[PDB]
Amino acid sequence: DNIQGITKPAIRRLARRGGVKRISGLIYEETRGVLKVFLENVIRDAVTYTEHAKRKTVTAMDVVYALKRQGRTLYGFGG
Amino acid sequence: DNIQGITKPAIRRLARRGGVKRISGLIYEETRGVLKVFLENVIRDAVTYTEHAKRKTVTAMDVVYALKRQGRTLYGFGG
Amino acid sequence: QSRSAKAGLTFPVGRVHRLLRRGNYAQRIGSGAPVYLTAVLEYLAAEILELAGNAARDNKKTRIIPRHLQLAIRNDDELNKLLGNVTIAQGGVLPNIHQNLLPK
Amino acid sequence: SQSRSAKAGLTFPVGRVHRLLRRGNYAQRIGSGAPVYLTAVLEYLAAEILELAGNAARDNKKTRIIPRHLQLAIRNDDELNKLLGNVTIAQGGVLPNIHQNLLP
Amino acid sequence: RKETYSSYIYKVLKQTHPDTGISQKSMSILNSFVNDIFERIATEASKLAAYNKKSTISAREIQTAVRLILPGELAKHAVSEGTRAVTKYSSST
Amino acid sequence: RKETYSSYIYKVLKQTHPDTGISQKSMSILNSFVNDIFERIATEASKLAAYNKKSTISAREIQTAVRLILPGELAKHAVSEGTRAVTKYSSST
Amino acid sequence: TRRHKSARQLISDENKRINALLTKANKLVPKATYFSVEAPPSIRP
Amino acid sequence: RYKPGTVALREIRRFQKSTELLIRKLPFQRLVREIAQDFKTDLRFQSSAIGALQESVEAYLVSLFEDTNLAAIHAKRVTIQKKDIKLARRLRGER
DNA sequence: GAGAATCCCGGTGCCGAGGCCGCTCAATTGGTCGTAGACAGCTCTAGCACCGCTTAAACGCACGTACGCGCTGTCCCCCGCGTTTTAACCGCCAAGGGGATTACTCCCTAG
DNA sequence: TAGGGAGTAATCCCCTTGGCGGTTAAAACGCGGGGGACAGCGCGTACGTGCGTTTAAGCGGTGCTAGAGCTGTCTACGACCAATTGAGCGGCCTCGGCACCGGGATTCTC
Repeated sequence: DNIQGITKPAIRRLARRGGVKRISGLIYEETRGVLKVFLENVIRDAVTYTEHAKRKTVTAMDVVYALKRQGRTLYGFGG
Repeated sequence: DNIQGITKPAIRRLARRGGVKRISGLIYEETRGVLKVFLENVIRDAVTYTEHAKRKTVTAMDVVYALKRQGRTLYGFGG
Repeated sequence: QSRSAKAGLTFPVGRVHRLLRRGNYAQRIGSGAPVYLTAVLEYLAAEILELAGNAARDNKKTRIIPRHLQLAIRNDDELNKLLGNVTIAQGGVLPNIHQNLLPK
Repeated sequence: SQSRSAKAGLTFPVGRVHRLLRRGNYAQRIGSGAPVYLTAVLEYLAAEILELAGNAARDNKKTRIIPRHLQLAIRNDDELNKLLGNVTIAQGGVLPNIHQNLLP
Repeated sequence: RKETYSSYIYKVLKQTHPDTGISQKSMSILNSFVNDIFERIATEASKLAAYNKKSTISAREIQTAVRLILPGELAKHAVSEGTRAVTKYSSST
Repeated sequence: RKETYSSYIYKVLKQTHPDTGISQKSMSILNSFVNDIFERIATEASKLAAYNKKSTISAREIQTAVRLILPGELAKHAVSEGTRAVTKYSSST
Repeated sequence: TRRHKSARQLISDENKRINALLTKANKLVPKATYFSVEAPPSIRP
Repeated sequence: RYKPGTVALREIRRFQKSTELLIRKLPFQRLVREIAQDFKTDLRFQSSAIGALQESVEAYLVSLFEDTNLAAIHAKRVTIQKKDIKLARRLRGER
């Protein structure tokens, strides 16, 4: 129930926002896996960024500059 | 006759370095178009670089920055 | 009288000049660079503003919403591959349906 | 008297990278541990690449270092390929790979 | 203490579309956009001047930057606009 | 006085593979690779210095940038060797 | 009204006062200060 | 004699086994000049710049042949087609 | 032709959008000067043209078979919907953690 | 050497964390079923394979000279310090456009 916070209607909605029509009944686990690796990359970079700043909470500024390092830059939450 | 000045068995040689067994007959001219737009996008930047260099000769530095900037950096010729 | 009014613009050429001075990009910076940069930024801001406006008029709203300028930057090709690697806030995706997904 | 490279036990220069950091306008103030840290990192990276290149050159049973051996060492290693997954190589070639079904 | 570009895009919005209104999230996304464009142009000019064997920044490095990083039609439009602005500024001597 | 790293990587190749030679194209590969790593690490350290209102680059910023650039086993070995070199240099008494 | 004067700089101004007095006396011998009371390092490994 | 498919494996091994250039130099130099004179006329070019262009298009084309062959196996086929090339170009990102 | 299910239209509650004001710290004006840049002058590396010659390769063409592509039956596995379970959302007061800012000595680094 | 950015302690107070509990829309389970995956099949056509003819790819020879590169001199541009004033940021306040909401027109669907 740890990874099970995200669920079948959530990734059904996400696949529907991908414009797909028919999904498979066990595409569940590899989507959960790529979910996990994307978050652990992003918050590993955010944790290093906030570690060097002596800031032991993770701020929004750190994660948007983590994405801008990663080449997936976000607009609206600072920059 | 310079757009197909590079030839079709040379395209086969580059393809069979690339590990494809059978190739179509209709892929030569589209690979020529891909090649043409690739060198267009390269020497546009290279000719802007040599235009700002107050030079008429395109050197190795201008072309090597031109592919450095597009995320295709190349070693050895940058000396 | 400010230098922006001397050159006939509404953007702070002294502020952009100090922002490029204390950024250690160079040790000596000429004076044509801030007026040129503030002119380019004025033109680009005016351009994205008018695409936001004409994306706002057809969507029966007199307020600009990030969705409307999302369609403005997804509908014009030049701004599309000018800003292809960026992602924007709660604007979603422009609608498109591929034809074999369309039945009958 | 004597150089700082032997003081820190390195073969790469320290004053050279201190100079290259100085007028490279990264910042207007540079600490003393910065060139020795950069020097040690460059030491380790060059030593690792030279180790793998020498192993590939010996693996070819040929007494010089040819860029085919550099390509073999770069792509055979896992995280060296991850670090260098962007850079194209000069006169290196392509690692031999055939997909499984093409074998009859 | 916080720094932004509010009133200038406000008066540009009023002089261009005088019956439109801006949300604060919109205020933020074009502030992010203008800071990104500033950072891109300035780092291009810095790399160009540093690796062009020169010590200063002038109009030539930045006109190469606006000719080079962004697509050509609005690039030459911005080049024409900025040359008009710099001739206006040099005329008022 | 065109400046290059040829002698230094000649010796650190010579302390482990004595009967081996380098080609000139390969010589250029190692030179360009060293310069590229230097440029990447230094611009990340400068970006991280400009992160924290800090006008000085020290060893801590470069350690954080090394931990950001490299993959993990290379990162831990690089910070181990660099820390040993820094402690060698600092205790010069 | 006094400054805070935390414990790290009390040692600093104390030994700077001691050094000033000793340099005045050189141009004498301490008996019992805060730094002579401190235990020496051990001689066994 | 050989069955059709064994000598193809032999030459694909020979082409992956070597490191020589596979594009004729003079048509490439002519192509570079004719594709550069529209931007700027009466230009001069460096030989190692032509070599850099050579190795760049060689690396780009062989990587393009990897992922278009991956598109070929993905559609349960052997021969590549034009839609495989368009799929590889779209999934790479560019247009 | 039934049956939802979006789109339209009128009414209403509401909260950020825009306008206004106090005032600070930053833009501008002004003069000094070391010096980077313009700019003419000059050496000579190297890029362009090209005459002709061997031939590998490019081009062309015939033969045929693995293979692209249309057809098809069949297992089945997701789709759609109803019910039930569950936790997400929301109001919201509260303790205090921990940056933000401030003050200030000093080692640290430019010159 | 010497100026100053950084180290460091204090201290204000913003925001984040916990947690009642109540709701209710959203998730979970299940079950009929039908449009699609997928294995098999077969026409044929497009491209592998091999051989003869053709072309200008590669060499290399060298002359001409364009301009890349370097040097000295002049100078005009930009850092640098100082005085100073209003542009522009923090904060406060009225209100209107869009969020919400409900009745009913209306238009895909089977």
